Amino acid sequence: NCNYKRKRRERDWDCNTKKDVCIPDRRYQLCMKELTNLVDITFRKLYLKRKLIYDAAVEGDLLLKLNNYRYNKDFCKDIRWSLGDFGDIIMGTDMEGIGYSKVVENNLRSIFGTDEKAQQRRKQWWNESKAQIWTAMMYSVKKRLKGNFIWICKLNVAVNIEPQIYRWIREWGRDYVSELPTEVQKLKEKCDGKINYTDKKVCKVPPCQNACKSYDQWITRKKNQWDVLSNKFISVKNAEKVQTAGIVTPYDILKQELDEFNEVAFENEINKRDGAYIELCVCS
Amino acid sequence: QVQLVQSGAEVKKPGASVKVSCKVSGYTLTELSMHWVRQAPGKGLEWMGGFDREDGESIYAQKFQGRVTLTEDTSTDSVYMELSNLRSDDTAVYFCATDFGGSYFYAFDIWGQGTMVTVQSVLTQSPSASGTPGQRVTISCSGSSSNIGRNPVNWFQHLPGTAPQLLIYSNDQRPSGVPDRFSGSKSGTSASLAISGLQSEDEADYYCEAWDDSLNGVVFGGGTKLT
Repeated sequence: NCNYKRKRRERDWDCNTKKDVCIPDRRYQLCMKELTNLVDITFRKLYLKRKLIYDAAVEGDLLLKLNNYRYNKDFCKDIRWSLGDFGDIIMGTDMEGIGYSKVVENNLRSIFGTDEKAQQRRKQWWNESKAQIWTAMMYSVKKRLKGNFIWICKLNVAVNIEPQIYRWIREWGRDYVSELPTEVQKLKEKCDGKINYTDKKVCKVPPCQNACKSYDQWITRKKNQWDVLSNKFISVKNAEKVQTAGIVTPYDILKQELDEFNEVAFENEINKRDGAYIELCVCS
Repeated sequence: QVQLVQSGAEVKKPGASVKVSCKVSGYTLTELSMHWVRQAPGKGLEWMGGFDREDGESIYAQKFQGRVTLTEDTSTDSVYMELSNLRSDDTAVYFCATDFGGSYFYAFDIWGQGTMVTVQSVLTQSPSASGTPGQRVTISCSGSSSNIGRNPVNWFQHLPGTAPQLLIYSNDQRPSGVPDRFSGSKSGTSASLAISGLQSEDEADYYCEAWDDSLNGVVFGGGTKLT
């Protein structure tokens, strides 16, 4: 799949492959071409690093294309989310660990080891290499324009280690606030206005009643996705023993990442009791 | 706008030393790698060394490790490369070039104008090619699996008199200014450049470049000239 990237939200979060977690489409598409075809200090330090750079440079390239060559925050976050997954793969915390990823894990184990002391060497190797992998993902974005280049994306913000489930809630919440206005804008067009003099269009108008079943189907996947992701967060936070600086509930992660995040409305939105939804899709 | 300006032509006596400058203009030197390559009048392009900034610890070619020393001066925003024990066959034109965004990549982007100094290869290309306006031509590059097999390939359009320019990188991708008629491909142990619709601006010698895992250095091909 190191060819091109499916359009944003062409495919939603996959909560079925592994039942305990939802996986975003970007994680599947993560380019691991060279990292699989690998079949002695130089075994890891020089060779494995080059292989990971060749993959990171591609990911950083197709992600720039995914974002229509826009050099904005939406692009930097795709870099941040993907660079982390590269790390969880190296550090043995890849939550998916399915299919082609199983080959990469076996490749890394035949390099570092298999015991507890191997994760440390791998976690250490990621720390002393994560910076260089970020410069690789920024390759295409930096080659493209020799001049006029700016460090829009920042390094330490991307190489800050954080449990994988955290960074996926960040990506999810960013997808939710982008999708909600759309599913509402569609609802507004077909349901605004009053039908006769005081009744709502959804009571009788099929066109409006249909846009509601589309939103009803969408918001239900969001509620369910939030349920799984927040439960998987509680399982990890309880098992890690690290304080991760001010995050207790998964709602804190959205407050940090989202601007003007009103979790009161968020709870209302995903539970179909918000204001706009009642005015448009609830008759009585 | 990012320029590289080198020092004037120098003439030395066999056995002496020579120091060439290379100044950046339009971007902080502190981020670039600043490699160097030379080309004798009769021979082709050869890579000497460079400063791998991501790791420090500059690297050099094989039978050059005892003659080249790269220095730097952040105040003057320039790089210096010194050659000692100058032999008669070291007469050539010396270039400084960088990838500008590469960590372990060598798809050079910004080249200097060269410096005239007066005192085979792992990759194998076809000795020469020839074509007529409007046809497809295919220059091929062939090497072992330790240089082209497991690493990306680049292509260069060098017009003698001027400095080479990046034509293709990562075996498939073309820069902005490169025409759409150019295109690259790689498979197994051989890459190939393709010019769909040979026009008049093909008056150049074409080289392929890749990274050799066994040599730990940048290697160039023999060369190929179209007409």
